[PDB]
Amino acid sequence: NIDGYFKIYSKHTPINLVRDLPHGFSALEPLVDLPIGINITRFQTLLA
Amino acid sequence: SNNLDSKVGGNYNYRYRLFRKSNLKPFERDISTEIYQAGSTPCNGVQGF
Ligand SMILES: *[C@@H]1O[C@H](CO)[C@@H](O[C@@H]2O[C@H](CO)[C@@H](O)[C@H](O)[C@H]2NC(C)=O)[C@H](O)[C@H]1NC(C)=O
Repeated sequence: NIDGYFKIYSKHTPINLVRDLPHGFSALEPLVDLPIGINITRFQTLLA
Repeated sequence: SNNLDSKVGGNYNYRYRLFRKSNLKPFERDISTEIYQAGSTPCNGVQGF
């Protein structure tokens, strides 16, 4: 969130590894921008 | 817009913010109506001295 514009960059995998996060380079492409204008101070992710 | 927005007694629907603890940032919108501390007291209810 930057001067009233929220920004998102993201990526998804080729990897089927043992357990922990691989060290490795794939950058996140930009995907969306939203003029939300709010103070975000905190957050929470949503599960199934 | 006097020709449109004014009323002979005064168009008292038009509101602005008069008191704040700090400034707001570039392009911020503050929707709040909580009672302002100019008094040092932990001020609560619809007023305070
Ligand atoms: C967004 O809301 C937060 C939470 O109230 C604000 O952070 C507080 O700011 C006051 C004044 O500096 C402090 O007394 C609190 O301790 C702060 N809380 C935290 C978590 O740091 C924040 O300033 C607001 N953002 C904007 C742009 O006004």
